[PDB]
Amino acid sequence: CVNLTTRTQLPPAYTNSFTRGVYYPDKVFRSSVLHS
Amino acid sequence: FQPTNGVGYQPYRVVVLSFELLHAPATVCGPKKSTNLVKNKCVNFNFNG
Repeated sequence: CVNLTTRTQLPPAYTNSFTRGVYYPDKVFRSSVLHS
Repeated sequence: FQPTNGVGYQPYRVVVLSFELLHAPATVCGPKKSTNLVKNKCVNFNFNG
């Protein structure tokens, strides 16, 4: 291993997720339904 | 443990088999033999459990 030290230290930035991050919760096929 | 201990202190090995029945692809299976697929008929089916 080599430790790289030439890095500028600034605070984290933040943004808006909008509607991303939705995934298929399971492995079963269903259609024309609303599942909670 | 020593060999002559009472049944209270005798070793009982265990192998709990935790069978997972969640819905997903199934790989471990029973030794049952498969038959030909029959369509458009009233049948008793068994598809991967």
